Amino acid sequence: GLTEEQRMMIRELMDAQMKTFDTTFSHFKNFRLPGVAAKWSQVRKDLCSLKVSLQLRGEDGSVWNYKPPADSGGKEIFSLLPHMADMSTYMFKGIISFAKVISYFRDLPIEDQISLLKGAAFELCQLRFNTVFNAETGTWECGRLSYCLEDTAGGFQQLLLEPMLKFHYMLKKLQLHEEEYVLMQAISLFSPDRPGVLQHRVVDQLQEQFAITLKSYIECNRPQPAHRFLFLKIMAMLTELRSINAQHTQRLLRIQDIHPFATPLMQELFGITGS
Ligand SMILES: CO[C@H]1/C=C/O[C@@]2(C)Oc3c(C)c(O)c4c(c3C2=O)C(=O)C=C(NC(=O)/C(C)=C\C=C/[C@H](C)[C@H](O)[C@@H](C)[C@@H](O)[C@@H](C)[C@H](OC(C)=O)[C@@H]1C)C4=O
Repeated sequence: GLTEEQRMMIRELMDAQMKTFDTTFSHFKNFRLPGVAAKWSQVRKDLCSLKVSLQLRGEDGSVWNYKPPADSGGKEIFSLLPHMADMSTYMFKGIISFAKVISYFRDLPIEDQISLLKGAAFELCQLRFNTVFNAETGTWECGRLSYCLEDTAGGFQQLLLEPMLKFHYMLKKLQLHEEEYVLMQAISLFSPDRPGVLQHRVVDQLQEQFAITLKSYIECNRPQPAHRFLFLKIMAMLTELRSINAQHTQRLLRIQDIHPFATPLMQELFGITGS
């Protein structure tokens, strides 16, 4: 059974999620849209994991649909960078508000709150994006905005080679509850091994508490044989998400060095100083 203090942890996390996750993206406004050396080969490969079409459903009932251009060894590959930067900044703001609401997070020193956010901002955004991912149609449904994957060789199987895309399909197949999602966000946020963290011992003790609560939650509410080892499956996904976060950070900094795109908030989260 869940202890009274374990139920207390879930309530505060669910409360922080309810207050800071705009599930309909109704406040995502004024975003940019596409127009009406060996570094580039890596940059061409880094961005070629896009292949995503975009749909705006109008409030009046109209629909705008965008189909991306093909790779032509030119500049067209940067067409969605400004829009993805605005979407990321919107989600990053939501992640920062989520952590600030949590009491266990607000009680840490300011220097460590910054270090934990800089290290987990991407991972918490991926976990929130998974809850709006439609694995049947390969589409992230962000309210009036939709991001649909376009067919690109070997159907969905040659697309699952992309680690970020494989993560979303595998995490969605576990059919997690809202409480399990917010506990994964807490475990990833309170990672003591993030660079720059001073209170390692405290953040580690908090992370173990969040993992124990998630473990106990699964034992009490999922007795089916399909959910055997579900806690261990979840922790394996969080380990893979940390690896994807490291791969993604390097691809981000390589593109920024060739073609600037990062908003001021992203520059702050990835260490760019402006000089
Ligand atoms: C911080 O990352 C952001 C900014 C990157 O800047 C740039 C410059 O560097 C990137 C790196 C390193 C990448 O590998 C990729 C992109 C970009 C950038 O444009 C990209 O444009 C599209 C990719 N692929 C896709 O189209 C896929 C597979 C799915 C399409 C739609 C989904 C709805 C999204 O994937 C979201 C689930 C989310 O992942 C995405 C909004 C993400 O924002 C966040 C907060 O995670 C940004 C990519 C991709 O592979």
